[PDB]
This record gives sequence, C-alpha cells and structure tokens, in this order.
Amino acid sequence: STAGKVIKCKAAVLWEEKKPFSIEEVEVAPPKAHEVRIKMVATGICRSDDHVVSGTLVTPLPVIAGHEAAGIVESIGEGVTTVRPGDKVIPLFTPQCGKCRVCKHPEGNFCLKNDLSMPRGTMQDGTSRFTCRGKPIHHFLGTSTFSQYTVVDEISVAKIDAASPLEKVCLIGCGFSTGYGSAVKVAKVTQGSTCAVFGLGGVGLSVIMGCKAAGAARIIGVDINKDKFAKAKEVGATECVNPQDYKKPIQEVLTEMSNGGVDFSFEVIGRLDTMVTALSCCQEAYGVSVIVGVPPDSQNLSMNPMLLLSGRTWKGAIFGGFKSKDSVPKLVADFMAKKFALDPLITHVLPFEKINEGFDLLRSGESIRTILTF
Amino acid sequence: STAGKVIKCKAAVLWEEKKPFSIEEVEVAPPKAHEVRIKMVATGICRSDDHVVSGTLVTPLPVIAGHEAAGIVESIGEGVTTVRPGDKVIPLFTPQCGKCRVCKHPEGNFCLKNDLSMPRGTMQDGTSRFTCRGKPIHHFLGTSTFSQYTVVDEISVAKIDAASPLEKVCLIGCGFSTGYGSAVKVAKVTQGSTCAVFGLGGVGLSVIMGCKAAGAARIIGVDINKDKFAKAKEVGATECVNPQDYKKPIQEVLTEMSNGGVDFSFEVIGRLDTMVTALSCCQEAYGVSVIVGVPPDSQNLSMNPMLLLSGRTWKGAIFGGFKSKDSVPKLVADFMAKKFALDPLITHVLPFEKINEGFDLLRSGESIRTILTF
Ligand SMILES: NC(=O)c1ccc[n+]([C@@H]2O[C@H](COP(=O)([O-])OP(=O)([O-])OC[C@H]3O[C@@H](n4cnc5c(N)[nH+]cnc54)[C@H](O)[C@@H]3O)[C@@H](O)[C@H]2O)c1
Ligand SMILES: NC(=O)c1ccc[n+]([C@@H]2O[C@H](COP(=O)([O-])OP(=O)([O-])OC[C@H]3O[C@@H](n4cnc5c(N)[nH+]cnc54)[C@H](O)[C@@H]3O)[C@@H](O)[C@H]2O)c1
Ligand SMILES: OCc1c(F)c(F)c(F)c(F)c1F
Ligand SMILES: OCc1c(F)c(F)c(F)c(F)c1F
Ligand SMILES: [Zn+2]
Ligand SMILES: [Zn+2]
Ligand SMILES: [Zn+2]
Ligand SMILES: [Zn+2]
Repeated sequence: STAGKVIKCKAAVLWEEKKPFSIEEVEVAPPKAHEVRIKMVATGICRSDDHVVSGTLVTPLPVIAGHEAAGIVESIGEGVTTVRPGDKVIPLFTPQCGKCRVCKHPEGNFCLKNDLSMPRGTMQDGTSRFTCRGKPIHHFLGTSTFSQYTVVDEISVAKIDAASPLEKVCLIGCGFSTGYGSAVKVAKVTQGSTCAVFGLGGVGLSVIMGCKAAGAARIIGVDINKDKFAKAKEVGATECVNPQDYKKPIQEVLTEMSNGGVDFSFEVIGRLDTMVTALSCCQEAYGVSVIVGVPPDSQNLSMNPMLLLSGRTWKGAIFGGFKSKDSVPKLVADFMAKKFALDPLITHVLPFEKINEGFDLLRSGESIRTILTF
Repeated sequence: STAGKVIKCKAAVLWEEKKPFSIEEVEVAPPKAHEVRIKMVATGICRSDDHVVSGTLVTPLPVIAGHEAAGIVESIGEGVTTVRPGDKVIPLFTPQCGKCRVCKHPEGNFCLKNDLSMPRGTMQDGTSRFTCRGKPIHHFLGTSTFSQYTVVDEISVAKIDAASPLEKVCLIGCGFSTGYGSAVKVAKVTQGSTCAVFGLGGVGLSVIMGCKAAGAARIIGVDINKDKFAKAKEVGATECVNPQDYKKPIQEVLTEMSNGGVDFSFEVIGRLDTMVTALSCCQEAYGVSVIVGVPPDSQNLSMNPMLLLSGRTWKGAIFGGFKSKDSVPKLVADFMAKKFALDPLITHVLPFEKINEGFDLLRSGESIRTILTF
C-alpha cells in the first residue's frame, strides 16, 4: 500500500540540456492538500519535451519532463473532490483553476496558474514532490509525466472515462487536442475553405484532422520531409508541398495555388521564418493564421505590419484553445464514441525504459508519436 | 454645360515630398466608360494625406492627394448605373468592385481593385485624367479629392442621401468610418469591456466613439499630446494616459491599470513600436489588438511570437472593415438619424485655398479634422 508514504519509483530525469534522459530511482512524496498522485500508464513524446532537451524551451533543471500522458489515481490529498483513487485521469499541462479572469472568460484557456510563461518547475505551492540522489528535482508544467508516479495539483488533472484506452487517449493530453482545437476552435475553419498546414508531425496531423472535420474543401500540407506526406493525405490533406522543391518562396507558391491566398494557415513547426510565411500565405483581406509551434527562447521575428493592415488576423494558442479540465473528459468521451481517430498519430509503442530511443525516432524524422508504456 | 469637355479648375498638386501643396490650374478630362466626374464640395485633411507629403506613404509623384471627401456628380461616363449627375457622392478610397473574391466574402473589404497595396497612381485603366503645366499628374487611391473636380471609377463612388450636409459627411469617407468600424466591426468590442486607444486624432476619437457605442465600460486614451485628452473624454474616454509621464513602458502601465491586460487595444498612430506596445497591453490569453495606423514604408517591426502563442489575436484593417459602397450610404443615413456625431471631430474649417494652413494645423498638433470647402 503506498497512500501517505513516499514512493520510490523509476523516472526519466533530465540533469542538463543536450544529454540523454537518465532512467533511475526517484522518491515521490505523497500528495498535500488539493494534490493528486498518479500512477502513469502511458505518455507520448511531444516535440515540446524535446525542446527542453535542446534548450529551445528554458525551464529549470534538473527536471522530470513529460506532459502528454494518462494514468490512474494512486491517492488524493485532503480536500480533493474531482478525482478519487482508481480513477483514470489525464494531467493537464494547462491548468483550469476556474477562478481567474481567464478561466471565467468564454474564450480564454491560458489559466493564470500555468507554469509555462515564467516557469518555476514546482507545484502550485512553490515546492517539489521529487527527489533523486538526495537532490530536489523540478516539475515540468505541473505534470512531469516521464515517471512511474507523479503528483499534480487538482486544477492540473481531469477525470476521464473508466473504460478509456490509456495508451491512445494520452494524446488528448497534448498533441491531438492542440492540433484539432487549433483548427476547430481557434481558427474556426469553415466549410468549403482552403487551409495550409505547416509541419506534419503529430500536432500538424491533428490540425489536418480538425480542418477536415470542419469541412475544409482543400488542405495543403507543407513539410521539408516528404516522408510525412502519405500520412498527411490519409488524415485529410488534399495536396502536399515541400518548400525545398521550389525556386520561389513557399508563401508565393501557396498564394498561387489558392488563387490569391488561403483562408486559414497554421504554423505547427516552431520557426520564426515559417510563422511569417504562414501569415503571408493567408489571403490578405480575410485570411487567418494560427501559430501553434514553439520557437527558440527569447527570439523575435521581423515582419511588415502591412500584412495585418490589409485585414489578416494572426493569433496563437496553447492546447488548441480548450479549457483543459472541462474539455479533456469530453474529448475522451468523443473518442470513445468514434468521433475522431488517434491511431493515425501513433507510429511506435515502446516501454518507458526506451524513452531515449523514442526521442531519437522523433529527432531522426521517423516517428509521429511514440507512446511509452509503463 | 461641361459634359464631355475638359474642365480647367484649381487643384492642390504635390510636385515633391516635404514641400507645400501648389494650388494651381489643372485640366480634368471627361469621364470614360464606367467613370464619374465629381464637383468637390468638402474634403477633410487626414494624416494619411500628410504621409504622402512626408514619404511615410510612398505613391507616385507628382500627385493630387485627398481621399476623405464629398461632392456632387458633374457627369457620368458610358455605362454608369449607380450615380447620376446632381447626386451627392462620397469617393471610396477602398473600392467595392462587387466581383472579386474579397468583395464576395462576408468579412472582406479590401477589394482587389484597390490602389493602396502597390500604388500605381492611376485610374483603373492605368491612365490619368489630370494634366498640369502640360504634364500628367498621378491620382491617389483612385480618389484625388484635393481638386475642385476629380474623376473616379464607378466602383470608387457611393451615392448618398440628397439632403446630406457634405461639409460633415465627408468624414464618412475616411476617418470616422475607419475608427468606428475598427471598434464595432473589426475588434467587435463587447459590452462591459476595457479598451485602450493609442492615438487621439480624428481616427482614434472615432475608435473611442465606437467602443462607447459598443458598451465598453472603460476606454483608456493614450497620447503623448495631453491637449488631446479633453476631447477624448468628451466622446467617451474614461481616462487618459501620457506615456511620457511614466518611468515604466506604457504596456506595463496599461496591464496594471486593467488588472492583467485590456480586452481590446487599437494602434491609431502609425508607429512600429506602438503597434507592438498595443499588442502587448491586451490580455495575453483572450485580448485582441487592431492595427489602424499606417506604418512607415517598407519598415518591419520586431516582436516575440510568444505574445500570440498565449492566445492574443492581432489584426489590422483598412476603412474600419466596411465594404465601402454598401456601407457609406448607410453610415450617412445613420448620421442623418443622429445615430453618431461628426462635429466632435471637426476643429477647424478653411477654404480649399488655405490647404497648406490646414496641414500646418495638423502637424502642429492643434487640429483634429480641418474641413476644406471648395
Ligand atoms: N501550442 C501548443 O499548445 C503546442 C502543443 C504541442 C506542440 N507544440 C509545438 O508544435 C510544434 C510541432 O510539434 P510536433 O508535431 O510534436 O512536432 P514534430 O513531430 O517534430 O513535427 C514538426 C514537423 O515540422 C517539419 N518541419 C521542420 N522544419 C520545417 C520547415 N522549415 N518547413 C516545413 N516543415 C518543417 C518536420 O519535418 C516535422 O514533420 C513544436 O514546436 C511543439 O513544441 C505546441
Ligand atoms: N487603416 C485605415 O484605413 C486608416 C484610415 C485613416 C487613417 N489611418 C492612419 O491612422 C493614423 C491616425 O490618423 P489620424 O487620426 O488622422 O492622425 P493624427 O490626427 O495625426 O492622430 C495621431 C495621434 O497620435 C499621437 N501620437 C503620436 N505619437 C505618439 C506616441 N508615440 N504615442 C501615443 N500617441 C502618439 C498624436 O499626438 C496624435 O494625436 C495615421 O497613421 C493614418 O495614416 C488609417
Ligand atoms: O506541447 C505543449 C507545450 C507548449 F505549447 C508550450 F508553449 C510549452 F512551453 C511547453 F512546454 C509545452 F509542452
Ligand atoms: O487614411 C486611409 C489610408 C490608409 F489606411 C492607408 F493604408 C493608405 F495607404 C492610405 F493612402 C490611406 F489614405
Ligand atoms: Zn484559471
Ligand atoms: Zn506538447
Ligand atoms: Zn472587389
Ligand atoms: Zn484617411
């Protein structure tokens, strides 16, 4: 029995940038008031986790990363009302406190209790529940899913369907919901429209899924890796283009292809240049461009504001614009009701012990999502 | 008495950047097919006309500027169906061809026949109707309202109420409609919201009018010229701030004043720095910022796309997002029915012959709108 006790378990600790994860024993404290300790079942490898490794994202180290996952509640702290031991849950890397101005806003999801903007790498109370070799280890986004057990704040966990297949619905914790919501909720893609999707990884494929669900007539996938095009077409891309195949800049190609610009474009890579290209390729008077990718820390882009003055809309979003705790259970219910598919995003399924191999598959271009199983 | 004949009249010709206008005789050719020759009655001095003088806005010289005006049709060319001789009209600097993909789109207004994006300084047929000293003179935005007579394409003119006071409703041809629409149509300001308006000239005052019409609870005016604040409060500002009064950047001041960022911000100046400041000061998860000011030619801004990733929406618009030929007559009808006021924008009246004094009044900071009478 582990309730109220320190757990010694296995986790993937990142001690410093640009090094492999170290799979080793950590101590996980029991949950405090309004905290939940979760036995992990499955976690996806998102590019954002690789950004911590590469230094693209700055967050305090050493750290237990991982933010796309699903597991089963092991124990709850005093005052928890929304989950119980044995519940299937998804950790929420964007929390939903329910009390801040953003949570109360009909269109806000970026709760002010997040640990993204200005990361502390702690629980809400400014402390850590992790130690390794006698040293405190930072949390990541309130989730830290690269561990057999984590502790999260109640506002960072959602109860989901008890019959959920956790090795699939873990993707609702980041990449599926992000891409699908970027299309259906943030962009509000319209029936009959033309979309361009820059980056055909797990998140970009989810954007395609959402564009097709919304009834887009044309969905143009853009990637420098042509090995990504077959799966993009399977999930709804009508065309794919590789910028490297063209003498012209791709914004010009896409403007030509769309007879004057696309209705909706999405940056799903994380490069400053592709953010500006994606904006430019949407029709100048009524186009919408959504930034989804995460670019290198503290770098500014350059752009001509005439692109906006003519009438373009430029926006971005975290987690597809979804209010996390309200939406995650509904998305799992919709998956259970066959309203969308997750299998097209899953290319590899590895034990957790092969986390490094899973990151090498992402870096080499081979994988979409690797699911690690505990 | 002049139908089919060249008209000799006075115009304000700009031969060179950074020089006074030259009031002198020009020849105005009769209208060709689908053209309309207009006897001007009143024209406003908009900062965009001053941009042509300063080189902020690049358009071919020599030129007859002016784009905010009203007049009476003198004659129509073959095939014109939408106006007749003797009709009161407003020239439309943003055309409405009614046929292009933008005109057909429910939210588009930046018609593809515009002469703004890549100015030619011609009629739609690529030629000029103006001669001065035997030399061809450029048009400006298809309107060229700084002339006793102009010729415009039919898609660039709207028939308005025959009982219209032309010395007021000229402002519907640019500054009022731009600012009002930027609030009510482009931003879609909501009841109870907090707005910030950067720049309190005729366009920013019109933005305030729209934010007040929309029910905003707080409207914060921002200007470095504190002489602008009294009128801004008369038309709806709840409070005004001068960035020069503060040690901290005004985006930080405005974020503090709004307990975490404003719902809606407007850049109504034309500076790259205030475009980024205005974006920054809107709430990071659900704020909306609208660029209205005209940026300096060919210059890029620098900004961190994390401002957008958190959830902000950034857009711009020409002419308040209004489809010009549909909207201008309705706006005049609404003015006739006292649905909005134009007098708060008019600070000075001068004869056309005193156009240079009118530009001096704008450059000194004294005026909002000077209305020139022919
Ligand atoms: N906004 C959010 O809430 C959120 C959520 C999840 C992921 N992300 C970010 O979204 C991005 C995509 O994540 P992912 O799908 O896991 O990554 P991924 O699986 O690495 O996919 C990226 C794709 O971009 C392609 N690519 C790389 N460079 C270019 C280029 N120059 N032109 C066109 N294609 C290019 C690359 O070949 C790959 O297929 C990353 O920056 C993530 O950090 C953001
Ligand atoms: N998008 C459109 O369709 C459209 C239409 C009309 C006007 N414009 C542009 O809108 C802008 C405003 O035009 P307008 O109202 O006629 O001009 P204006 O009367 O010159 O007003 C501009 C205001 O900005 C103030 N200002 C200048 N610098 C700063 C600063 N650093 N911070 C704060 N305030 C400052 C200035 O004191 C003045 O009151 C100009 O750039 C026009 O070219 C655009
Ligand atoms: O993939 C989701 C994701 C983000 F969108 C971020 F902006 C971020 F900083 C991060 F750490 C993250 F995991
Ligand atoms: O004031 C309206 C106005 C604009 F918004 C422009 F973008 C522009 F180029 C121009 F010439 C103009 F007059
Ligand atoms: Zn909250
Ligand atoms: Zn992610
Ligand atoms: Zn048109
Ligand atoms: Zn103007």
